This record gives sequence, structure tokens and C-alpha cells, in this order.
Amino acid sequence: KIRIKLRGFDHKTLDASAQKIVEAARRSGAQVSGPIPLPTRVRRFTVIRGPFKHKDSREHFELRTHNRLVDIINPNRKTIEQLMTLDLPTGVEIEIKT
Amino acid sequence: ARKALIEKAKRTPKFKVRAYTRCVRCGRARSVYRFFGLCRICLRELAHKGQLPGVRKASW
Amino acid sequence: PRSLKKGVFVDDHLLEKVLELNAKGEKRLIKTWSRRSTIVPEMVGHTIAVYNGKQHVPVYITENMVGHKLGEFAPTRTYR
Amino acid sequence: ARIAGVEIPRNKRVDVALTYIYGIGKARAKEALEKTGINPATRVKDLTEAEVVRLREYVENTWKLEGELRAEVAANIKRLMDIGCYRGLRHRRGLPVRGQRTRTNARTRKGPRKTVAG
Amino acid sequence: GKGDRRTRRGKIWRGTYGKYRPRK
Amino acid sequence: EQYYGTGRRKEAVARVFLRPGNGKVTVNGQDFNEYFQGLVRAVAALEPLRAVDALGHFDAYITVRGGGKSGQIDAIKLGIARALVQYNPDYRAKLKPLGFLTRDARVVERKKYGKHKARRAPQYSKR
Amino acid sequence: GNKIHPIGFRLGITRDWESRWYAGKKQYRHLLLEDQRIRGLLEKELYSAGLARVDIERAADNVAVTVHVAKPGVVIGRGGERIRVLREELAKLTGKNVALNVQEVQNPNLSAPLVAQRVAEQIERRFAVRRAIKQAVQRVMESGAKGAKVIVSGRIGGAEQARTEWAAQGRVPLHTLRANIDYGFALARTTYGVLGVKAYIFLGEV
Amino acid sequence: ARRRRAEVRQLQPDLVYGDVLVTAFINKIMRDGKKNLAARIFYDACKIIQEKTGQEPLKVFKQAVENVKPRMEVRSRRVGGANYQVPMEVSPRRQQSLALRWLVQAANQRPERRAAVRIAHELMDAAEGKGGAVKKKEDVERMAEANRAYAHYRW
RNA sequence: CCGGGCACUCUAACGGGACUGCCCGCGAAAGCGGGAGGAAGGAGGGGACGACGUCUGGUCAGCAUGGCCCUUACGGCCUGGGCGACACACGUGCUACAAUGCCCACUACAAAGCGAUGCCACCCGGCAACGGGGAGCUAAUCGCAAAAAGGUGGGCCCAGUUCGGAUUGGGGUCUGCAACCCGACCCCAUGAAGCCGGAAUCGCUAGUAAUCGCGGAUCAGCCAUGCCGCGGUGAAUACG
Ligand SMILES: [Mg+2]
Ligand SMILES: [Mg+2]
Ligand SMILES: [Mg+2]
Ligand SMILES: [Mg+2]
Ligand SMILES: [Mg+2]
Ligand SMILES: [Mg+2]
Ligand SMILES: [Mg+2]
Ligand SMILES: [Mg+2]
Ligand SMILES: [Mg+2]
Ligand SMILES: [Mg+2]
Ligand SMILES: [Mg+2]
Ligand SMILES: [Mg+2]
Ligand SMILES: [Mg+2]
Ligand SMILES: [Mg+2]
Ligand SMILES: [Mg+2]
Ligand SMILES: [Mg+2]
Ligand SMILES: [Mg+2]
Ligand SMILES: [Mg+2]
Ligand SMILES: [Mg+2]
Ligand SMILES: [Mg+2]
Ligand SMILES: [Mg+2]
Ligand SMILES: [Mg+2]
Ligand SMILES: [Mg+2]
Ligand SMILES: [Mg+2]
Ligand SMILES: [Mg+2]
Ligand SMILES: [Mg+2]
Ligand SMILES: [Mg+2]
Ligand SMILES: [Mg+2]
Ligand SMILES: [Mg+2]
Ligand SMILES: [Mg+2]
Ligand SMILES: [Mg+2]
Ligand SMILES: [Mg+2]
Ligand SMILES: [Mg+2]
Ligand SMILES: [Mg+2]
Ligand SMILES: [Mg+2]
Ligand SMILES: [Mg+2]
Ligand SMILES: [Mg+2]
Ligand SMILES: [Zn+2]
Repeated sequence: KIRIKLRGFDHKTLDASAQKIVEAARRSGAQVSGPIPLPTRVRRFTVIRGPFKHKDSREHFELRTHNRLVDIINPNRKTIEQLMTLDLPTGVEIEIKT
Repeated sequence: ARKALIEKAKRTPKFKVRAYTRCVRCGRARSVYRFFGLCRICLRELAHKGQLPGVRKASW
Repeated sequence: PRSLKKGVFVDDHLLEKVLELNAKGEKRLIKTWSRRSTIVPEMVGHTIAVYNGKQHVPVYITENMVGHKLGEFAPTRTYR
Repeated sequence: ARIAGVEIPRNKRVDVALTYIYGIGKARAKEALEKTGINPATRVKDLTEAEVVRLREYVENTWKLEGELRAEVAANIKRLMDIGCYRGLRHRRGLPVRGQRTRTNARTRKGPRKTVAG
Repeated sequence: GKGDRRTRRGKIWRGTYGKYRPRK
Repeated sequence: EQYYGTGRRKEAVARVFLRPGNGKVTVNGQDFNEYFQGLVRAVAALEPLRAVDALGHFDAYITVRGGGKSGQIDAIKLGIARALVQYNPDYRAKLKPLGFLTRDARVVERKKYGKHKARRAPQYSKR
Repeated sequence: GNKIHPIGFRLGITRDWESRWYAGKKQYRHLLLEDQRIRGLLEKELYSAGLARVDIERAADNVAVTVHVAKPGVVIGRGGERIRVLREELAKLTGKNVALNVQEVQNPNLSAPLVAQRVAEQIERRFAVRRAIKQAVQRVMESGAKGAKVIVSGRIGGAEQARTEWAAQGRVPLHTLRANIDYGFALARTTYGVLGVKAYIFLGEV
Repeated sequence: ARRRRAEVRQLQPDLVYGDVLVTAFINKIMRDGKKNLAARIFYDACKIIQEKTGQEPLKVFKQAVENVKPRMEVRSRRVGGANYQVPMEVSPRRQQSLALRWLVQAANQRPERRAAVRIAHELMDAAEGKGGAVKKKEDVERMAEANRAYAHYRW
């Protein structure tokens, strides 16, 4: 069991990093279950537009934290040969729980 | 707001209840979002600038 | 419906002052800026001047008013 | 059906008809029907002399009731009134006590509106 | 209805619990 | 053998499986009349089969979820429609003139700021 | 009272954040504060060096502060000297062991914040604002830039009453978010008052 | 309707009769968006009205709604000072709407305790030619034939 | 639940799909009326977006800022008090005046969010607020959680009431250094006005109004009935 929790503020960044990881691991390992998508944490913030009222003008923004899962099955060495540190994306964030 | 009234930053408030948010940039007295540490006006301007990652224009 | 639930809170300020005042006999007017504290039994008989926020008003403390607070007798408001 | 200090409900459900006693609401009515061993859904007319006498035994002396209760509440008012308490002052001036606003909608405690000019 | 705090609807409107609206 | 129709109505999903039989329809471990007990519009769910003369020619098993029970009934209607069409396509000639193959796209509309519920404006008095 | 900030509109499509990293409940606050400190420092020192954008990226305690300059000679300095002091002063505020990066921006008149800084400079020394405006719009228009626009604030030339200045050219459609409209604001602090300078620049289609 | 004709909503047919007027009446009985409770009201009233009088509730419903539909009414028209009550005929759609509204409003103005009982007895009286809804209808018609002196203000 | 499988609902990334393209009609054209096909059409529904300018509109009390006044002092710390005052007047709302209703058990169906001392399954104690113990969830797996109207069953019987919960007396929990001024909540008791509202006036044209609950931000706590979102059921009418 090698869980790879992928999280980010950018969906294309998550897709890029996750697909690169899976492409690296596909040359060594099993019929990997691959890139499963998880629901996104949506944080909304409503803000009154103008300081010092005009109460009914407020606009809101939304941040969204995207999550992806990998679940590599039976990776041995060549998988982690292409894994240690080779990635470009910066806004991506990776965790590994076993 | 007032410099001295950001006295919360050295917290030592003599009592744990007297902690308030006091938005970092503008020194907001009343309305502060705890997650960004900013206030609605500072949050508005900073999200307009593009310095808060992931913040988009909500629409649905 | 009023509740303090355990170890009924009385500030140290008048606590030590009055428990040492009782040992030498009843004293005259006392100074009180702490109306946050609860009245205790041994306070009966004294004359406690409490703060309105502006003024110093004397209060005769009796057996009937033990359970209440100092400040129930110092009206902050002024009307008519 | 006389139960407490003078109190005669009639022609209704017993637990409901006990609310008409001063110191009894729905809670104490359900408690009386519970511990007295009486069917709550019974009409007042069908109440046994033994059922009525047991209800009298319980309700009469377990809680303070009509005259004693009215005088106890009024004497409590007088008690916190003769002391110089702020609550007593609010009872004196005829203003709400629980800590509400008096700028608007103090009608229940202050009585009908007396409109001065402006 | 909703203002009666010793009934069940007044309990769900205030969201609290007690004798007239036990939890479970 | 068996034919499948899904259907969807107002945030509800009603998977419908149709086979031949006597006319007994069950839902989620209950008969159709025990789960929708005492609902006057519950007969509209088996309405799409009255242009095809089922209920004695057919038999069903349905699994429904989401929303309210009225949306469940209408999603059952639509799912029965698509299962009936996949059974016999000619049934379309008697279905769309009745309107049983159209997805009802009426959704609850989102709430907007400055309003109470998405269109009600707050009342002003002395403008 | 209309016309919301254009870059805030643009953040989603055809524009990117000045900071692109990830955080959670326990980290975002003081990390954003650290970003604000970085930009504060670089706006204290590097104003006259011709800087436009500061892009900060984080992977894992790795910082990638990227300074886009119109004149990299003042940022690097002779023999690299100046990439030693304020690159160490940068790490004397944050203990994150952060390194600094420089990048070139062509046509300082094509970047809207730089044009705003330029017009604000010419305003602080009290030039006739309309000539600076039209000249800036021409500097923009003389190299691609299918649209250009300049707005100046009140108390123009020191006048007692506040006014509003003008003279855009080409086509500057702030309404439609399609075609990479860049925006820059500058603040001219003078004896008579304060003059806000808004530089809108339109270039490219998709 | 400044621009368009405001095309009439076509109500869904009914599950019991298959008739549209029944669905319209059930909508007129519904309040707070409870079409289920309103349908139960109308159909328990249907059972009661079919039992207390051994006739089909279909034709009694139809005959009652037909008896309540008025043929003339009054509208106010501003002419030479204060406006006047001018009589005129009625649209069939508006006749339908007014008939159903008077039906429901006269049913709920009845003394009967339960809702379905009120609905059933109101439908019965309206089907016989009497009742409150028909009284309001005949007052509407009595407004006509009375201010008929303004028959030259038809507009 | 397991073995197992992706077909299904789903989650979330890229696409397909509508263009008056086909036909009848009318027309010089745009286009209009009608019809089939289609999930959908004549802008399919909802947003984000608000022109040159206007009213010397709004806030230097968010910020930044140009000038004029303050300096044992307007600056500054802390305690107490205040912004909560009441003989009145309006604005916005909440709850209601009941039988299409209330209460009591029993049972079923949402979406959107939130939670590392933070959400708190579960056992115990207590009528209860809540306390003790304690599992799990770095959360499509755990928890907030029960959705509420609804369904069947029952009681109420047109009555200031088994409507309505204001007021007030007492008892108690909780956050907090501390609830007199001035908190929320629980329990007993008290059970007020109010039986559809004068002149006048407001919102809404389709899932809309109406009604029902849920969540969130700010926050130790909370006077939130506010505000910002979510879904459940679901109208009436537009001659003009
Ligand atoms: Mg507001
Ligand atoms: Mg200042
Ligand atoms: Mg605080
Ligand atoms: Mg605060
Ligand atoms: Mg006075
Ligand atoms: Mg009640
Ligand atoms: Mg919706
Ligand atoms: Mg709704
Ligand atoms: Mg207004
Ligand atoms: Mg700039
Ligand atoms: Mg000039
Ligand atoms: Mg663009
Ligand atoms: Mg398995
Ligand atoms: Mg496949
Ligand atoms: Mg057509
Ligand atoms: Mg057609
Ligand atoms: Mg068609
Ligand atoms: Mg559209
Ligand atoms: Mg649109
Ligand atoms: Mg659209
Ligand atoms: Mg547009
Ligand atoms: Mg102005
Ligand atoms: Mg003003
Ligand atoms: Mg200044
Ligand atoms: Mg105030
Ligand atoms: Mg559970
Ligand atoms: Mg999972
Ligand atoms: Mg699961
Ligand atoms: Mg998971
Ligand atoms: Mg019943
Ligand atoms: Mg009365
Ligand atoms: Mg009562
Ligand atoms: Mg009544
Ligand atoms: Mg409209
Ligand atoms: Mg809260
Ligand atoms: Mg209060
Ligand atoms: Mg709420
Ligand atoms: Zn601020």
C-alpha cells in the first residue's frame, strides 16, 4: 500500500504532476489503478465591495483545493528510480502515506 | 488603524480571551478573515492584485 | 437565573482586605473599583463605596443582600 | 373535581384540566398522572372518587401552589425590592428585567402606549 | 409554534435539546 | 430477458429494470405501494406503460435515490419510458406525443445576494 | 462607481498569480505575510531599478523569488555585488534559506506597471500630464500592442479642483476577458496632492 | 404584457380523472406549495361528495364550475373626472380562473370543520345552483344590468 | 459485509452537441409564424461583466494622502464604566393569532459546506442543559447528522385552548480572569397581547412566489430572528 495524496490550487498542475508520476511508474509496475480524482474543497468568501456601506454590493471569491490519488500496486525499484526528484510543477503538493 | 492598537501582536493579553484578529496589512479594527489574516478590504485588493494563489472569480 | 457553578468567584482585592479588616473590628468607608466580585457573608455590617464609573457611592451591606454582587446598589444610569 | 386550593376543572382530559391549577403546567400534570397511576386520556367526569382523592394527595402537598405560590412570588418581588438592588429598581419603574432593550418594544412590561409629542 | 421553547418545534428552531425534545 | 431505463428528475435517479411478469413492481426492498404509501401522484410512475398496455404483460424492479419522493416518482416515470423504448423502439410513436421521453430540466434556482430566496427582494416602505 | 480591477478579473484566464504555491489551515496566513514582506522590501529598494513583477513560488521550503526587471544591470550590479546585499537581507528577514532570481522584460513601455511608474515620475516633476499620456500611449503603440489606455487622477498640474485625464488609443476592451489586457497602477505624491496613474495596455488576442 | 401575448401555461393532466380542470382546481386549493395535501383534500372531498349524493363527482364538479362562471362584469374607466364602472363580457380563460377562485374562497368561508367537507359541500351547492360562490357570481352579474347606462363606454 | 467487477449512479478533467441547418407559409432583406427531428432551440436556464458621464453622491473612521490645529499634551497604559440608557416616533425583521392546524410517538427521502484539542460516533451519570470515559477521521472512507415539511398511527374539538410564549419568580449547566450593569443555554412554575390588522404601502412572471429545514463566514462565548449559500415540495396570473 503506497498512497500518494496529491493536492493543489491548480487543476492542470495536478493533472501534469500526476500524469508524469503515472507515466514514470507505468514502465516498471503493475496494471496501476492510476489517477483517481477526489472532490474539491471549496472555500467561499463574500466581501462587501465598497468600504463604508453600500451593503448590498458584495462580491465573493472562491478558492478550491483539488485532490488526486494514485495507488501504485507492487512497485519495486525501477518505479522509484524515476520518482526521487524529477518534477517541474511548483504549485503542486504531494504526500505519501502507507 | 492605530499603531499602538495592534498591541495584540505581542499578545501577552493578561487573559486569553482578549485575542482579536487585527488584519495584518491594514490593521483592521472590526472585520478580519482569520484564514487569510487580512480584512475584507485588504482581501479584496490583494485578491485583485493576484498575490493570493487559487483565488478566482466565483460564478455559478 | 444567575450562575457561577463552583468556587463562587470573589476577587482577591477586597477579599484579603476585608478578611484582615474583620480582625481589628469594623472599619469605616472602603474603596472599591472591582464590582466584578461576589458578596460573601462576613461583609455584613460594613459600608462599601463602589464606583459608578464616575462617582463613589456608599452602600450599607446587610444580611439580605449577601447572594448578590457589589454594584446592584450603585446605579450606573441616571434618568429623571 | 376539586384537587388543590380551590380549583375545579371539568369536562376535559385530566392532564389538560390540571393546567388550570396555578402551580401545574403540562409537565407537572404528566408527572401527577404518572405517579398517581391514572389514565391521562380520561374525562374529568369519569374520575373515580379514589382517583380524585389520590390526585389530591399528590398535588395538594408535593409542590407549593395557588395562594402560597402567588404570595411567595410577590414576596420575592418585595424582598429584592426592599433591598437596594438594581433588579428591584427595574421592578419599581415597571421596566423589563431580563436585560432587554427599552428604546423600542418594551410594551408588555410598560403597558399601553402613551404618545407624547415631538 | 417556533417561539415556544418547551415544545419540539421551538427546540428544533433553537436547535437545542431537553425533556420535550430528547436527542435519541 | 430484461431491459434498462434510467431517467432523471429534479436531483433524483431511478434505475428501472423491466422484465415480463404479472405487474409487481418493487423499490429498494419495498413494494411500490408501501414505499410511496398514500401519495396521490404515485400512479403517474406507472403511467408511461398505459400507452403500451403493460401491468399484466410486464414486471419491474426499481432502485431510486436522491432528492424528494416526487422527483423519485417522476424519475421512475422517465426510466420506465427509456426501458420501454429499448424493449420496443416502435413504442416511441406512442411515447413522445404523450411526452414521457423528455427530461424535465426544471431545477431549483440558486439564491442571489440582496434577496431573501433568489428572487424575493426585501420590502421597503417609504420611498 | 464601477469598473472593478482588471487583473482581478483576469486571474483565471490569460493571467497568472504573482504567487503560486499550496498551503492549508495552519500555514497560509504567515506565508502570505512573508510574501507581502518580500514584495514590500523589493518595492522599498528596487523601485528605481525598473522592476515590474515579483513572482514567488514554493515547493517545500524552497523559495524561487523571481524579479522581472527592465534594467537587470542594477539588480545584478557590478561584479554581482548588489545580488549579495539585498539577497542576504532577504534571508535576514525570512529564515527559509531563500535564493533570488532575475529575469529580463523587453520594451519597458510594453509593461503597464512600468508605464504607470514612468507617467507618475513625469507627474512628480510636474510635466504637462497630457503630453506624458499621449507619448506613453505612442511608446506602447509603436511596438505591437493593438490597444493602449492611460488614466490620470484629480488635481492635475496642481489645480485646486480635481479632474480626470484621458487619451487612450487603439482599442482597450476591459469588458471582455479574452486578450491579455495588462494593468499597472502608480502613485505620484506631490506638494498639491496625490495623483493615481492607471496604465491599461492591450496586446494579443488568444 | 407589453411585448408578447403571455402564452398560457398548459397544466399537466390529472392522475385520477385525466382532466385538466381538476388539476387547476387542485392548484387553487394548494397553499405553501403543498400539492400533495391539496390533492388529498380534493379527493377525500370527491369520495364524500360521491357518497353523500349518489352521483358521479366528475359531472357534479363540471356542472358546479359551469354554474359559477359569470357572463359579465365591471371594470373601472377614467373618463371626464372620476372613473366609472363600465360593464363588459368575460374571456373563457378568465371565467375559468374566476370560477375556481370563487369556488375555493367560498369553500373556505364555510362553517364546516374539515377542509374536504367544505370543498365537497361547496361543490354540491354550486352544482345545485345555490351557495356562496354562485352568490358572488350573481353579485358580479348584478353589477352588470345595473350600470348598463354606461354601455357606450365599452372600450 | 466479503470474493470480485465497472456496466451503472456518481466524482472531475477533456470533448461532442444548435447553427433558424431541414420543410410549409409570409417577406425585397434581416427576420417572423408553424412543423418534424433532438436532452435541449430562436438568448435553453443562472451568473461573472456595468459605456462617455451624471448627482461637488460615499468614506481621509480601512488604507494611502495634500494642507490646517495637538504636544506632560487629542498622543500612551490600565482599571471601572459606556456604545445595551426611555414618557415617545419610524425602518427592517422574527414569532403569531390556529383544524390545509398543534402536540405525541413511529418512519423515509436532500444538496452545499465545516472539523488536529477541532469536529466528537459510542458507554455511563443526570428530567435536562452538560459532565466523565473514550473510538475514529490528517477526512468520496470519520464526525457535525437528526434533515424539516412528508407518510401511517394517536390525542385535541372551535375554546385566549393541548392556539400564542411575552412577562416574571425560582433552580442549574457552559464558555470565560470575570456574566450587577450586560451572555447563551436547560428545568419547574407563571401563560401577556394577539381571534388576519385603519389610511396607506411592498416583493415576485417558473421552479418563480409561497413554505420547509440545512450549512457557512466573523467567533472563547454569544444577545444571528441578521447576512451569505444549499437543497425539499411547488403555484396563481399577464385582456391589455
Ligand atoms: Mg448587510
Ligand atoms: Mg493614518
Ligand atoms: Mg474576541
Ligand atoms: Mg473580532
Ligand atoms: Mg424623561
Ligand atoms: Mg404549546
Ligand atoms: Mg441549483
Ligand atoms: Mg427554495
Ligand atoms: Mg436600502
Ligand atoms: Mg505599476
Ligand atoms: Mg497635465
Ligand atoms: Mg483579455
Ligand atoms: Mg472488494
Ligand atoms: Mg471502459
Ligand atoms: Mg419553429
Ligand atoms: Mg415546432
Ligand atoms: Mg417542437
Ligand atoms: Mg441563454
Ligand atoms: Mg446567459
Ligand atoms: Mg446561458
Ligand atoms: Mg457582455
Ligand atoms: Mg465624490
Ligand atoms: Mg457627507
Ligand atoms: Mg499620512
Ligand atoms: Mg448599537
Ligand atoms: Mg451515527
Ligand atoms: Mg477514497
Ligand atoms: Mg464509503
Ligand atoms: Mg480517502
Ligand atoms: Mg389525525
Ligand atoms: Mg383578549
Ligand atoms: Mg394556554
Ligand atoms: Mg379561534
Ligand atoms: Mg422579469
Ligand atoms: Mg458560530
Ligand atoms: Mg438580550
Ligand atoms: Mg442560522
Ligand atoms: Zn485590512
